[PDB]
Amino acid sequence: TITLEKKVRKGIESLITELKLMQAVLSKVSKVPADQLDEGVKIWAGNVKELSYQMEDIVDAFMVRVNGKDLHRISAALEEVVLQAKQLAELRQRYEQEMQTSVDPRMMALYTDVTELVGIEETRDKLINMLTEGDDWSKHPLKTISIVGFGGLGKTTLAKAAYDKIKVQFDCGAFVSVSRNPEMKKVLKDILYGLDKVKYENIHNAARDEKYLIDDIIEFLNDKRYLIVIDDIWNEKAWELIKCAFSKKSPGSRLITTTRNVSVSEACCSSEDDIYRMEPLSNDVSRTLFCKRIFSQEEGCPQELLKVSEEILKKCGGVPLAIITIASLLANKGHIKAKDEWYALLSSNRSLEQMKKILLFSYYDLPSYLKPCLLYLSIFPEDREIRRARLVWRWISEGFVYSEKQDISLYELGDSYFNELVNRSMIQPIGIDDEGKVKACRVHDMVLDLICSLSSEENFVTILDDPRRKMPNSESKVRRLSIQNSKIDVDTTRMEHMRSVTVFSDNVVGKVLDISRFKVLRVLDLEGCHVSDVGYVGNLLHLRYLGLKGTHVKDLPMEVGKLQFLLTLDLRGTKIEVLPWSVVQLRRLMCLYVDYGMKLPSGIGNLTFLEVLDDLGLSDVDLDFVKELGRLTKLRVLRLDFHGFDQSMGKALEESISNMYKLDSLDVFVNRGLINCLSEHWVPPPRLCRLAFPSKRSWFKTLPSWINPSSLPLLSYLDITLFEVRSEDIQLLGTLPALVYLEIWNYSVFEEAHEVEAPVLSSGAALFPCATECRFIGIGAVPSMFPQGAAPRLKRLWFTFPAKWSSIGLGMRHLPSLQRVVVDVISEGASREEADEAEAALRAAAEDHPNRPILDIW
Amino acid sequence: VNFPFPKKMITESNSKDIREYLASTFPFEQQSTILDSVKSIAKVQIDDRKAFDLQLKFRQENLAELKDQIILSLGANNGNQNWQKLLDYTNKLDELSNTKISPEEFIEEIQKVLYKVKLSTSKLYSQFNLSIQDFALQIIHSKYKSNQISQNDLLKLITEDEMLKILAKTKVLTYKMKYFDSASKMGINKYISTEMMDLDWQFSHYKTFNDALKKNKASDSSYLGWLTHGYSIKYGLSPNNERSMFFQDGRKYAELYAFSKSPHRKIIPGEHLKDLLAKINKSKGIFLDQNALLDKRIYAFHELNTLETHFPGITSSFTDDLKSNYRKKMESVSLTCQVLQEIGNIHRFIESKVPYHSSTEYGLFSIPKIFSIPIDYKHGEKENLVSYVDFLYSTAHERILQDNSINQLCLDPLQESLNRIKSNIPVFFNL
Ligand SMILES: Nc1ncnc2c1ncn2[C@@H]1O[C@H](COP(=O)(O)OP(=O)(O)OP(=O)(O)O)[C@@H](O)[C@H]1O
Repeated sequence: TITLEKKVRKGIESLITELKLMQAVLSKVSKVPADQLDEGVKIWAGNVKELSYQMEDIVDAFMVRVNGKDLHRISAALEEVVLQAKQLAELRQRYEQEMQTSVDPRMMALYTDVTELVGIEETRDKLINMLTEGDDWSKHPLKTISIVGFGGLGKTTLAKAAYDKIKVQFDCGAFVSVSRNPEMKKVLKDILYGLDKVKYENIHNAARDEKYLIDDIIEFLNDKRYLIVIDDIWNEKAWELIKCAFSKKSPGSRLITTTRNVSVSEACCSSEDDIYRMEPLSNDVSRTLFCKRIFSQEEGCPQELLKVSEEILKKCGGVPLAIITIASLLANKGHIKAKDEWYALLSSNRSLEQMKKILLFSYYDLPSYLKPCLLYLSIFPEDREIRRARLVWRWISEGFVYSEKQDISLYELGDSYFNELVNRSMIQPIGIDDEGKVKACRVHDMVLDLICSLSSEENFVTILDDPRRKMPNSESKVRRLSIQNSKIDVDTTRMEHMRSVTVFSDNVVGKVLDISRFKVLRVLDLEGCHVSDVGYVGNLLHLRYLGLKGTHVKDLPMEVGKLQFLLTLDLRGTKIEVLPWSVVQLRRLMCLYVDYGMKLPSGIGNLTFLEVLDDLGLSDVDLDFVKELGRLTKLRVLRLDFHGFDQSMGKALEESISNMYKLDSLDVFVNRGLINCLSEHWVPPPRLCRLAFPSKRSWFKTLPSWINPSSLPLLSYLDITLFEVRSEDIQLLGTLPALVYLEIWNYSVFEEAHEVEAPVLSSGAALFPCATECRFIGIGAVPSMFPQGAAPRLKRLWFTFPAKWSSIGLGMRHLPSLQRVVVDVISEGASREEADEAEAALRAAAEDHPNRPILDIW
Repeated sequence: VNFPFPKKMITESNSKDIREYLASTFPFEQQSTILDSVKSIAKVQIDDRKAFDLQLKFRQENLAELKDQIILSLGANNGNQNWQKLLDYTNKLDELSNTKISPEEFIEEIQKVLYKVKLSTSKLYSQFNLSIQDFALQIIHSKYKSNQISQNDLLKLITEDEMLKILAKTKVLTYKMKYFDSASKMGINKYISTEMMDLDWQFSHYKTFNDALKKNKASDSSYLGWLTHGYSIKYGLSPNNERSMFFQDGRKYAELYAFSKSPHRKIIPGEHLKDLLAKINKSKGIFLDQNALLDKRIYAFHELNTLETHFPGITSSFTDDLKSNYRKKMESVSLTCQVLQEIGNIHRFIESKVPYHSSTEYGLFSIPKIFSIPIDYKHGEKENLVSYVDFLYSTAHERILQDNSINQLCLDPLQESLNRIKSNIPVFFNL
């Protein structure tokens, strides 16, 4: 039986090498647009993909289950898959026989008539003012503007409009377009030929290197005012090289650039005030464009078509490209289509092919390791929004995230992937998480349709709706399933090799299908369903992600200890009370979500690698527990509850916390009273970046001593409720380097009967660098707070003002960037005649400010 | 057949008779009525000193009676439950109850007994425990009313956390144990609000504490309300069958308090405020659709009512409130619950009129047999009762709004109760 072991080891190593080679080939193939592949390579690539799936499964089985029967099965599968690989190779070799270029579809749009653009005037004039901006604009240094957004939004159209409008007030200008994979010689020759068609008429035939072309451009632009537009920049090196030709200084010249990428725009412009962000049209403008495109002369929509029109316009989203293409589709110049045909289109040609080809540029440009992470978005329903933590943990579980470096955490890699997807304008971010990051994301609908078609053409994902998207006609091997309409019934007797199941139905029939037959699973996601108990979760042996959130589960089988591979375990909103003991024996576990009302077993110190722990109970617990807490060393998020926890042992807890070197966020929730932990001389962890005490009824005393800017060099969030605030407490907050967000409560003002005291700031300038929001709830003063001009980035101020102090000046010209102020007045001490006086006074003080912020007196 | 509603406008003439009748008969003395809201039913002339020493005698008799039962329950017990321990508890109970002592000693011993009763074999065992706690805090209330204890110390006693976590537990559990079967047989248990618990003479003392906090610290009063509603949901007075969004969790009260101190948070909400307001709008929508089930609408009403009564203005959204016009609906349902509770009180009082009902119909130790209000029909009673029920229904029929979307929750309970009452009043009036 020894030789069995050795043979199996050898076979597995061979499979690993073969997998590397296959992935290299597939990544190489998947770059070519579909119009340049031939059928042979496409078919062969599909078959290679299937073989890759099978070999991955075999390798994983060996890694998990390692006896006689297992080794025998593994050897059988090994032999079979090797045979199939050889056969496919011969097949390809048998029928191999060796035996122009199209133009960019976006080129025709430059010759569209100008009387067909609907709502440009406003944006056009705003951009023109952003360019000139004054009377002596012809004497200021060179300036660069940039425009960003997603495809089809109308960037080059706006640039063309402004250029044609104001080109008269310059000496020379050009309008050049850079593509995805550019040749720098061609770009420089284009600039030269655009500057003077007569002198450099034959410049496209010259053969010099880039240095001499750059020298020519520099010599021609000497002592001239120029306006130059550069279009469709796709990465950084291109701009880094082209920037050399505009190195000299020339008073009065202007540059414009347009792009889809945000970092490129940050690299072009100097200040973040020189960035224009395109935004979609409003509803009325979109509707007029629609009507003008289809009902062109009548401009009268019949009534029966109103509501389908409105739903279609909502699906378009205000993007002119989609509006135009769908309007041409429904126009059918011969005849307007019928209402039922409109419905059919809504539920579900040259212009359509062009739009698809245009939008796919951003997909064909991604790095190879980001393409699966994008297709994975086709699992979720249409219009809802997606939590990012869910996405990141599922990506890690599926195996899309990996690296070879020794000192890297997969969580931050996944976060980087998400931020990169947002950077390329393919995802709309929404909200702010409770750990300082994005909360959720949204996807445009046409993009969603493109993604669904792409992922369906490769058996990446199979969706189950009843009206559309039924079971594939001829497919025996399905890997990832997504149940959205519970009306259907499922066979699930041929789906031996599943990998991931997800149910989106509130329906009872959703829990009907049997799961214990998918002997190889990695992702089980039943969030929201009404399943009641799962005893079959053991015997799965392959899981990585177990998501049970918002389900009616009362208790877990005491066999989860068998799942030696289990990254995530999500239990929130369930009815569980006490976790089974065997949970201690899950050595690989990186994330544990739980409610504070659940009892944890004793030996929690064994769970190293824990990177996220949510809502510890910390009640009815002895000391060895709080000492074990000090062993989880690589832990980046923590949340406590202090509910029944006895505040006599806080010192051990603070030592255990100070033991965690890597850490970003921290919460402490306390019902009432004085917080008896985190005493002075604590030495917080160095990398801390976010701190919060959301209690609002449990105070600190004067202030923690460890808030000095040396101990907490990094901090971008703070939320504290003190007992009594001093005047030289805000000073210590001025000392903090970053402190983007801040919120302080004065406990004595509300709960006790103390009165609002005016704090005074002194002895310094630039007190609050990078403070965009401040909420001094309980204590307020506008002028004396900010002397000389400090915090030149604030945008929202919250302060309190007694009506007694009607007779201090409310001048808002210390602070340039003000945009919003929320005030509340205390009127019992002073009479109403002083009250309305102070009201009108601060109103005028807000009106004088040039930015003209908004007020609220409350 | 449905008996038609009485249609009378309230007269000071019969007001006099009904008023002295309520002021004379025992159970209606310590309770107040909705009819106090009427224009002219004035002239109460009541003094609380006599009612107070009456309560003293009642408490003495009830503690003595339960002690009597405790000895014999220790005599023959099915698995010894250390009943002499509860006996020592009632021993120190009577001790503290009889003597005058210094305020500090009373504080110490009250806290000791209360904190050690804090920490399942028999059911009436637990009933005895609950009655011990209730009698202890009743002693507290009487002692405060006896001017032997200041206000400062009373607050320092009640405002500390553990006492707050006990008041609600007792206030809900005792009411359940005492009135649940009566409410079920009467068929009104589906309309039982924690808001109107302290309107029975059995729970007047609680009310005192309540206004005391409204005296001094409104924050703690609102906290006590938010606590008692959660405790009521927990012990199954109102089953929702899945989960409560915002009542059992500690981090929800923090958000509510934060909003209550600086309201502008509602305009610029955080995430927890966001999903709070989303759940509120969802429950509102559920409450304002007529062919949803009754239990869901009642549960939604109870939750929204508690939120609005303790944290004012959070449930309000200006525009849609007028198109829905649900505010007056809320007031109508509240009025219905109050009047239904009073009708149940009257129905329970009727049992005192039975020739053979020595057994109390209110609950364990509700009334000591030393008083045991008798069967003696008096001159006024036979007229005053029917007049009072007719006046109740007449006063109610006016303020209720009439629309079938809202008719489902306020009209038919009143109609069914009027039917049951008009059917059973005579048969009891004969014999
Ligand atoms: N205000 C408008 N009214 C009517 N049509 C418009 C308007 N703005 C843009 N369009 C149409 O949208 C189509 C695409 O716009 P355009 O190509 O300028 O966007 P883009 O930002 O250049 O896209 P990409 O980023 O792919 O280059 C053009 O055919 C243009 O006719």
